[PDB]
Amino acid sequence: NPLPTRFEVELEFIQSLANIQYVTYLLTQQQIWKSPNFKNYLKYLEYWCNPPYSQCIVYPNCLFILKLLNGFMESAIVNEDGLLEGLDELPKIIQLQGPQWMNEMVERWA
Amino acid sequence: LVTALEVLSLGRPNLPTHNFKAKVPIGLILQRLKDLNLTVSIKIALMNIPKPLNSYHIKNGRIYFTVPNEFEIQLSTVNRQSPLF
Amino acid sequence: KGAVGPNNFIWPAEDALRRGMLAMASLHSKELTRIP
Amino acid sequence: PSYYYYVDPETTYTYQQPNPLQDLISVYGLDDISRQVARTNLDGTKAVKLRKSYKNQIADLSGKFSTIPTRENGKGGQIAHILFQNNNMSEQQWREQLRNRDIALFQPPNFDWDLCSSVLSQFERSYPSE
Amino acid sequence: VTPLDELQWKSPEWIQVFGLRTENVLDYFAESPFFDKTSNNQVIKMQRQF
Amino acid sequence: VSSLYPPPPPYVKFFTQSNLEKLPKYKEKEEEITCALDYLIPPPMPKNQQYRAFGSIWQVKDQLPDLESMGLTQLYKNYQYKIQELRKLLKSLLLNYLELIGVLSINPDMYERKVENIRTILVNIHHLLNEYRPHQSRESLIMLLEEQLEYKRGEIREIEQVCKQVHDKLTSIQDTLRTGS
Amino acid sequence: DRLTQLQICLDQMTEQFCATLNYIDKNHGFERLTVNEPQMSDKHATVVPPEEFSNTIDELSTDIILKTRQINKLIDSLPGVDVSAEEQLRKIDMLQKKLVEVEDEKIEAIKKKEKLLRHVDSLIEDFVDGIANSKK
Repeated sequence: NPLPTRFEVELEFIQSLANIQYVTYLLTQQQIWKSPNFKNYLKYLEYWCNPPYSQCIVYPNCLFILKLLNGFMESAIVNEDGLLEGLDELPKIIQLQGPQWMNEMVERWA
Repeated sequence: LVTALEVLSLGRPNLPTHNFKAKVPIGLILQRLKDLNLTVSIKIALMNIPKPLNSYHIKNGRIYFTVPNEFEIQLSTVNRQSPLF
Repeated sequence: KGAVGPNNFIWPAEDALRRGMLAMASLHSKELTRIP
Repeated sequence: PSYYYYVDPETTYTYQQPNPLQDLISVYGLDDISRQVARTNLDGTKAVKLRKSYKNQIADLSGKFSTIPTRENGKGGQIAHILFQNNNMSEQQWREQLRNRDIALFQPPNFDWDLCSSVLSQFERSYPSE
Repeated sequence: VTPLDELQWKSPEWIQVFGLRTENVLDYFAESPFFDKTSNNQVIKMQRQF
Repeated sequence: VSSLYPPPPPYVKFFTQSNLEKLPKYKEKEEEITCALDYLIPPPMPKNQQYRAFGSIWQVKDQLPDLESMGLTQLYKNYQYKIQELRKLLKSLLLNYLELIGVLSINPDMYERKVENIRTILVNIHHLLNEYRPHQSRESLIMLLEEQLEYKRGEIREIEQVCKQVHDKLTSIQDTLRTGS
Repeated sequence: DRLTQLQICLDQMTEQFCATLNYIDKNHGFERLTVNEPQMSDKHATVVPPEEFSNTIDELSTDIILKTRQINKLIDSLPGVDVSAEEQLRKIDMLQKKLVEVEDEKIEAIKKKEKLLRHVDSLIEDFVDGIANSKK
């Protein structure tokens, strides 16, 4: 029973972004959007945009959500205290437009 | 093939976007201003002109009806069949 | 189209994330992080 | 000819054993039951309609029987489960203690007839009847 | 600590394996933290298992 | 009694501003991790070319499995042979249904082998369709290119017919100007 | 889409086998092996007239045959049966080259259209300023 690999763990996490109940759960925790670690991780996960990494993406709306979440990251500013400013209204956006986004991607499914 | 092309072209499937993730072409602005000059000039040909209002300056998306040392009023039309504004 | 759901087609569902191996990566986070 | 898949000429199927196309009553010889409790005689006429209760099989006794002993009259009891309970020497020898294995409930101290006589001697006259 | 009156609970492993209908709400609920292990339902479940 | 969703990967703790600023000088100079900045590099593709995700096995270049490899019977295996085999399989399925009705009409106790034959005929039909599926996908791509070409040529035709309408209307005003001259 | 209709037709046609077996198992009746044996039935069995029973059997069989006809015709009209993947790629590259060529054809067609655009632009502007100077 092998140990997990970085490719497989990062693939599962990047694909979980299609589940936007899951990113609602992630972005309703105060220690995640405030941390610049998550900002830098979501900027790092842009290697799934390009092939051969993009071939393994089974749920490409995760890539859509990844680009949408990284749209706020260049407008993010980290301060000396570690508070990632400009990110207080992102959970507002996610909780307001979550049902709408998943309804639109279900319509794209149909 | 639709989803394959979207992902392998833009890196994203094509979904509606409400937040940042347009741009109006300035050459198109120049072309529309030239044809708007042509539109006001194609409109004023069908209309009679007052004798003191024969001085009209034809540039810059509009027409300059001027009476010297009195006034200069500038007007634009949207199309052929709509009156001037 | 009344007995099939969008649960594991558009996105990975909750049970997919549980039985998936990011979940056990969370448990084995110490072994995955190791630096010599 | 053209071969088609799993259509095998050498594979053969037989009828069911027994065949339900036939009258299995006649196959296993249940004709005696069928003609003994058939609702109609097998010549086109109607047979006699047998009665719902067991008057015909209790009519051959000389007794006080005028009604039907049923479940609902309060005179009978549910003895079905007690009715249904269950438990060198040659074959013959083994069989007389098989015949004698139950006689132990017949003599005293189980069924002392002196005590039976003593309790039956306490009976007085008449019975209260409504 | 999160108090019990303030959380939503589901077991989608149980949903994938057994599936929830009207006949299994009680032993689906038995896996929840809402369920008390010292309850008459669980002890008569052990009695009927015995 | 834990949370519903798994947390983000522990790799998130490595992505700091200092690590990002030391990453490009590291770039100038299933992995053998040598430092903390190796997690800032995207991981390679799987060497086995199989990866595990969501409790399942996936392959980087998936291939259609065979009946023998999955433990079933493949009767028979440039697609005209497959199309005639599909016709033969359809006719065999219809004949097997008729034989199943006959077996049910005389003795419904050897129905198991006939149901098994219908089961394997149907999976053979479906597997032949799945073998033909890449060919139909490539036909769909050809159809996409042909429909793009059709729209392109329709735009050519409409643009040139607008242009020729301009030419002959200018010829008309030229003719009426000659008449009125 | 054509293979999709083929898979749909196979699933529905096997469901037609299932439904035919359902009807023939549930809606049959009772018949005489001999005339002497009694005939009877209950309220729990769907007794049907034998003539329309045979009619429904016949129309179920015609539905099975007709579905087989649609499946056979759909197999015959599956898209692409004689070309191999090499001819598919030899179609793919000529299709992309013709797409590029017709896009270039659109480039010069639009060049001619813009030539006509500025030609009629000059014509109408000369006309309007000439008639405006004449009317003034």
